[PDB]
Amino acid sequence: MREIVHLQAGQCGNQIGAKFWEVISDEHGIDPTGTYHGDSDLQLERINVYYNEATGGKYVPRAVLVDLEPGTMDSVRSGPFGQIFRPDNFVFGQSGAGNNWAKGHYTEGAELVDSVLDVVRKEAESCDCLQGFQLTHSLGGGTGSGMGTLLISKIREEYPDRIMNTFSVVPSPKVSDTVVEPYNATLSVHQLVENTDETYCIDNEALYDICFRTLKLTTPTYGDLNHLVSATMSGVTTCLRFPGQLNADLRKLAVNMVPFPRLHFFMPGFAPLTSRGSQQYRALTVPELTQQMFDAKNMMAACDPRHGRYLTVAAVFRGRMSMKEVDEQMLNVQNKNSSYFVEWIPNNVKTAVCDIPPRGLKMSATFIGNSTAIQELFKRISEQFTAMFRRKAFLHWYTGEGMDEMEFTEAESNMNDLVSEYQQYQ
Amino acid sequence: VQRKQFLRLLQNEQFELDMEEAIQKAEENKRLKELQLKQEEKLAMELAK
Amino acid sequence: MRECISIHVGQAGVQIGNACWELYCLEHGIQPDGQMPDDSFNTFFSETGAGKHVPRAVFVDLEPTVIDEVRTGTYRQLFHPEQLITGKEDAANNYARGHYTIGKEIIDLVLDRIRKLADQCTGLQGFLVFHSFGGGTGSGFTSLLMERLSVDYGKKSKLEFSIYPAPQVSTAVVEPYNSILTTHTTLEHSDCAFMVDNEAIYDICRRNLDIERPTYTNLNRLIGQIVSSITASLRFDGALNVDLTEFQTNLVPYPRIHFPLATYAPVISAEKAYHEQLSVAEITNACFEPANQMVKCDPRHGKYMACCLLYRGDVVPKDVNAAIATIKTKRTIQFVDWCPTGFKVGINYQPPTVVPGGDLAKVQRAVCMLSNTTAIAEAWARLDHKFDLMYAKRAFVHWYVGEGMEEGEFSEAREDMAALEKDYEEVGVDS
Amino acid sequence: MRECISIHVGQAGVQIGNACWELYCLEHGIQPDGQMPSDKTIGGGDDSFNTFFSETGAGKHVPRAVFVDLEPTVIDEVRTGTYRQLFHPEQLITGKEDAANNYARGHYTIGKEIIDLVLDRIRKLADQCTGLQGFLVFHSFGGGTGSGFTSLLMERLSVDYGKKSKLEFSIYPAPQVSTAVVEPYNSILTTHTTLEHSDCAFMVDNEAIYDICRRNLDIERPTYTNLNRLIGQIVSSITASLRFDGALNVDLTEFQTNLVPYPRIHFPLATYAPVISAEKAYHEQLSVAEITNACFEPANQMVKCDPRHGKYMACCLLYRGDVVPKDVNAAIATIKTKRTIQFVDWCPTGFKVGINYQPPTVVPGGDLAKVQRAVCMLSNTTAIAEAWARLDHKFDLMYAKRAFVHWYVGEGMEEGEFSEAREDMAALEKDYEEVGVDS
Amino acid sequence: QNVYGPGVRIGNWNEDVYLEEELMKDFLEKRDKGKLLIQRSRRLKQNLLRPMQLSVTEDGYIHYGDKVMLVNPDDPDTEADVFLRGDLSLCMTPDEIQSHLKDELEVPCGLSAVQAKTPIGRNTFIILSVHRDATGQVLRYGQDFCLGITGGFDNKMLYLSSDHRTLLKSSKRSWLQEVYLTDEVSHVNCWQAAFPDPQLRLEYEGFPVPANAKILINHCHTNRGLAAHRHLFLSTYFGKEAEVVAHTYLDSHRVEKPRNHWMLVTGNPRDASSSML
Ligand SMILES: Nc1nc2c(ncn2[C@@H]2O[C@H](COP(=O)(O)OP(=O)(O)OP(=O)(O)O)[C@@H](O)[C@H]2O)c(=O)[nH]1
Ligand SMILES: Nc1nc2c(ncn2[C@@H]2O[C@H](COP(=O)(O)OP(=O)(O)OP(=O)(O)O)[C@@H](O)[C@H]2O)c(=O)[nH]1
Ligand SMILES: Nc1nc2c(ncn2[C@@H]2O[C@H](COP(=O)(O)OP(=O)(O)O)[C@@H](O)[C@H]2O)c(=O)[nH]1
Ligand SMILES: [Mg+2]
Ligand SMILES: [Mg+2]
Repeated sequence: MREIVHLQAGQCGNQIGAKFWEVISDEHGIDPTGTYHGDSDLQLERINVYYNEATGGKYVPRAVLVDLEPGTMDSVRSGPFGQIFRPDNFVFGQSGAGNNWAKGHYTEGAELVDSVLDVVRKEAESCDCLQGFQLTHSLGGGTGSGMGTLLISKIREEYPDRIMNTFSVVPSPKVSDTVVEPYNATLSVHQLVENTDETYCIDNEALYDICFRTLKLTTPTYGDLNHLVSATMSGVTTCLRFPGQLNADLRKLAVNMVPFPRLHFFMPGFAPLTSRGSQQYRALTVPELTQQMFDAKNMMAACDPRHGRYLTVAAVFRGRMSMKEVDEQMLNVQNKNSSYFVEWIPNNVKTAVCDIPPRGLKMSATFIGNSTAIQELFKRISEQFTAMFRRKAFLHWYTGEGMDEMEFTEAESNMNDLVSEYQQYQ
Repeated sequence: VQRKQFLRLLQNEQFELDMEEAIQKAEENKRLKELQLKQEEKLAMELAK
Repeated sequence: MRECISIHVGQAGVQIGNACWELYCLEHGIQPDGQMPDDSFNTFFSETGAGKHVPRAVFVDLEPTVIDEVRTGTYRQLFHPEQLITGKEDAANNYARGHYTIGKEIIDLVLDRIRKLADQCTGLQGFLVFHSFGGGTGSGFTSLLMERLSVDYGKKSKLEFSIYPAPQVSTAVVEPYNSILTTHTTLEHSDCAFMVDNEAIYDICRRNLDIERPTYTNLNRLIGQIVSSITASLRFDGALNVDLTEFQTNLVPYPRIHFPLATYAPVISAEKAYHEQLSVAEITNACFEPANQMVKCDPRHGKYMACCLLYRGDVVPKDVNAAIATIKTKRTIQFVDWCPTGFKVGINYQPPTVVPGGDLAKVQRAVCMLSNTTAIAEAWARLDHKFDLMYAKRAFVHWYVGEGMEEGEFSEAREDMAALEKDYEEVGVDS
Repeated sequence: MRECISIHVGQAGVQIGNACWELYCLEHGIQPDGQMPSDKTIGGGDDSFNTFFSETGAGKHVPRAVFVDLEPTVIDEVRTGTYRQLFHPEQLITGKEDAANNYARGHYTIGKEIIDLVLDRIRKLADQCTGLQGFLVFHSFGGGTGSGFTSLLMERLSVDYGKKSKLEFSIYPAPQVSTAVVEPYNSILTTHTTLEHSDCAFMVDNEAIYDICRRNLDIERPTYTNLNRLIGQIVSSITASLRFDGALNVDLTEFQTNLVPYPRIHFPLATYAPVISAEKAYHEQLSVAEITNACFEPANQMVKCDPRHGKYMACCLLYRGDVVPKDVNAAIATIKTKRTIQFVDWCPTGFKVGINYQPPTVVPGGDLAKVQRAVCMLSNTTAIAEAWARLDHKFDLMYAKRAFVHWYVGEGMEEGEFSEAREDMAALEKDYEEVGVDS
Repeated sequence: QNVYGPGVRIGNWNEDVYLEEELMKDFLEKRDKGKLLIQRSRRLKQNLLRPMQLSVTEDGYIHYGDKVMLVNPDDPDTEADVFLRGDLSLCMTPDEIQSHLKDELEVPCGLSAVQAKTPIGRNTFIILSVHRDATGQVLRYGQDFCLGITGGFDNKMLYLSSDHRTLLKSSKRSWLQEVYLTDEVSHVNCWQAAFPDPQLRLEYEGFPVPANAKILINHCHTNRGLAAHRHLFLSTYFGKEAEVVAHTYLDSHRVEKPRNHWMLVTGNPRDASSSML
């Protein structure tokens, strides 16, 4: 009944998304071939959300894979679940973006997107009742930030009333992998505030610390962090595909958590995270999950919640739970932390409980957060912008491509409007 | 006409046989899945003990 | 010729109806198939062709998640396939999404069923609409449904059962906005609306039934018994029976004060019932104690205004009379002076029936109290105070004005609950 | 019982007839030895092969077709190929010294010598026909035999058999790429004769199939074997009603009735969809709407003419396989509300629909994929006058300097019909304009 | 739009669920009551193709009451390009459509020739005397005998029969005299065995007939020989069968053709399920 269109752009976006289809195809009992093999009748109840049926009752995912270089396009195709996507949906160029935002938004991004917008026009017009969009990319690149934010704006000019949900990996100080990171992050979020209803900020610093302290993994591979991200994507939208006591779709999550049109940046989380050694010592209860949810070490962004205030918090639970335990636990945590939450909004917390827990586990709780502390992740990018813009360093690759110097002064002013807007209510 | 009527009757018989096979296969699948789950649980119990 | 039409709107209204219609099948002996292996079922069921007993409820929701749970559940063979009406997308806890944009695309199918259902009934007694205040569908969609019903059916009674927002515990965030927006239209097209909440039933299950972990599947059984106690005077025989019209006269003194409280007694577990003694002189004192009111409010600050007690089961009318005069001489139970007679009692012959596998005990006699009082001015004071601290900074407003409903409706609905607030002191001041 | 006699003349007709007659043997399960396999004891009730395959007392099935050429270069490969035992020893007719892309050699000098031998073999094939629907012709405009020998074969066929249907599948010259130099002379002359001696002329060219095999089947380097199969798939969808069963069948007179409004306009356009590779069918859903939406796109046309310049007159939809008549009406109703597709004013109902139950059968190891439903559209369009325009532009630009004329005068053909054949289609171009005038 | 199918809860799925539940309930009710076509065909095939044991002779003379199998031997004929090869056995054939629609066998039932070698319930014939009460008797040349087939049924006995040609009575495909099976007892069930060579036929008349030998089977009232048409094919529920008629075939030397030669086959003493072949 409700449909979600997926789009994968950038090297970081394709690998997370290809790991994201691993989780839900196991949830719905789909083989890499495309044939349903499950046990319960609640899995084929809602398969039209993410999947299309083909000849022979064989299932294909509703995702579009877009890139400019075939280096990571053939890596996903030669993966575990690579033989399930549509071969026509693999849209790619030949020339790489060079980690340059001008190559992905004016020079090579303006040629390919005409073919890119045709396939997402095919999938949207054949849907029954389209609910929204979904896109995975990164803010620090040239491909994932060039056409990552270009596909957002063009769809907004076509479909005005939907919910456009994106998952962006944000830059970090200590895990800097590119010299030109502060330039590409500012140039991308300028359009993300304008034309996106909800944006999830995920930081590589917090993903490594979860893998180090809570999970106790000494050598985390990039296949490990993408499983941490893919848990929170499937948890926030589980009320559209599975029955539960409190159903809340994506638009219901939009009304509760967005008080003002320019404050829609979220921190995500996954509750039952435990190490290999200490699975036996822990006891799985609803108050145990709530203590794990409100831990500072569990969120996916390197922002300290103790240096800010919370606007709106929600938590989507999964499994068979009593409802007094869920309701009284999100009242105790609000009364025991009264100064930390805002005083002009009563009842910051939000409840969501689903009947079906994930595979191999008894309960789950997906965490989402809005806080004033997200400005610290935005001041560090904005301060790194100033130290590189005053000397006009690395500008001749941007300015020599068709870009003026007046877009950089425009975008930096938009951060300081956004940083002050969180500080205004704190 | 005569052999066409013969084909129609044989097709009806094939329809009945197809329905019987379609109702048998689900029972076989359920039995196999239940046996596999029970054996896995018993093995886990023994090794833990 | 005594018929009642039930409408179940929203998730909270429908999910109670999953447990409401479970209880009605046990009362009359009807199987979940719809077959009965004499005519007291005719209030709630219409026997149809082939002897199937068809209910008299319309299940409407803008979302297909919850109705498809019933269309695949154990009660598939009971309801009509055209009385289960769905949409495509929910209201997303937005008043202007269930009333202004999406609520208009299904409202013609909703009223077509009520018109078809009412023609089969010989004498129509009233309406029993179930929803909750906080959600968008339980606010937006019930607002125009009773708006179009009051112009089509004029003088028919409209009995309302709604989930009032609890003071400290709540689910959503925009519920102070949606509670004010619901009640603008209720004061003009509703005749008697009963409030219940979620925090009072939690404390009853903790202390009285001794349940450590209550669930929404447990609260719906308790609400399912109160609605089956109000409508018990029509299905069965009694010493003196109360019709739907005649407890609307003696509970509504003024056109703006029609918000009574629902109270059931005795609500006891299995392990405690066989020890302590259940007399009529004790089960009526359990209705007046401050712990057993099913709305989070203190009755001792306000004063009682109109009380109605509906006894069912093995009850002699003598000890009811001695119990009333026992109440009237107690100084802590304060009545208003302008209403010297305030107690309306009603005796029925049918004891309650326990659902197998349930949490309630098998009890020989029970009383349901419907009390009109001035104590709920405190309940409407705290919710108005939560509205002002959010409308000052214009939070959560652009989701409303983006659908078609202008910002001028917030100030008009605020001044109406402002207007009915002083109507409680205008009737609470002694003459 | 209803039987067709196919005629293949030229080098195009034989090479199409090699791939077309492979499909009939591979659809009815007729082996190259000429016999059905013996593993059919359960099977029965099949006599639909009698349209093309004639039984014998030994159980051998031989085709009802004639293969005509003026050289032994192309038919000797058939006679020493896989299907040497299947065709008749006399139904493969050979000449000498070909025609060398000259119309006069094909019509007056060499094509007069063997016309009596072929006319005996047609009559020897027509007495066995207890019921004959008509003739099907495969030839080429740009050749010497395909344009010269055809021009008098249609004149002798109409005299012997009066009002029998004649339907053509012709290889029109492509607008940009081609092979022969003097192709405007041969293309002008043979279609001046056959305006009044034909009834319906399905056309297809060679460039527009090169475009199809590139962006649909992802074949970078096709040959004529890849092109002949797609032409061989059109013929099966046209004729499938006479062979197999269906909810609505069309005879060779039924879709001749519903595609020619006037006697001088008998030129449809041939299209086919869905065409796709083996891998890409495994994922894409093939709805009844999506196979009829592909036929109306100009990129899927098999003749290099854009239908947006002109207006459709009549159309014929021929369905196969698991087609329900419900989805045919809903997909047609969408097309009726499209503004891009334009119709003339005097044909309010332009669609003729036929359904056959047999799904399309695909050769093993072929480039095209096995599908359950397919549609072939025989659409009449005014925009074929664009195709005549570029060729008559080519004709007088070369006729002005009297180039290559002595190849035609010195063989037996007068120069007087060089001007008359140009003056014939000058008036035919006036006829396509008057038909398209809205009343 | 797009379509998904049975399980998915999208669009108009409720009426499809009702329709498939109704169809499944009807199918289970029919198959539990036993009105299923495949079950009836299974019972009919089990009755027809049952194994049977033949008789075993000692002195080579065919006895009355013995169970034999009628087999036409194979000859390299040059009459037609396509015809049945190998030895054929005379098997009865009920009507196909009436056999599918009704359980009971419909007399009369036609006959045919099938490529079969193992004796089954469809091709075992018992040689009987019209005088009856025959014990320890030898079948002789030129003497009347009758053939009776139980046919895989323990209920009834059926006999070969034929009559003079009529404009309403003819064979199925060859338009000659027909041979069928009836339960009636008359003179049209009697057959005679004669020597193939015309010169020694009257000399060998009145001699005990050898077993597993080529003999001619001649009807009494019409005087036609039992003949097997190899080149004319009959479609049957059990495949393709050669035709059988009553006609006498003569070459240019007035010698009986290999169509009319028939051989009576007994059972192998070492393995009673197998024959002498
Ligand atoms: N007692 C009880 N209350 C419920 C139940 N389900 C929902 N509620 C209450 O309903 C309130 C809000 O309504 P929702 O749950 O959002 O359902 P709704 O009114 O249809 O709103 P939407 O689902 O967004 O359309 C919550 O605060 C709950 O307290 C239930 O099963 N039992
Ligand atoms: N598409 C396609 N075209 C063919 C094929 N065979 C021949 N042609 C066409 O035939 C034209 C050349 O004439 P031919 O058919 O080879 O020779 P002809 O028609 O017999 O004329 P003559 O050689 O003078 O006797 C070429 O332009 C081709 O377009 C074929 O198999 N497929
Ligand atoms: N989680 C995760 N992050 C990645 C992976 N590969 C790259 N990244 C992050 O992506 C950032 C650079 O973005 P980049 O890949 O250059 O963007 P692109 O050029 O548009 O594809 C780095 O800071 C990395 O932390 C991966 O496999 N997993
Ligand atoms: Mg809901
Ligand atoms: Mg040639």
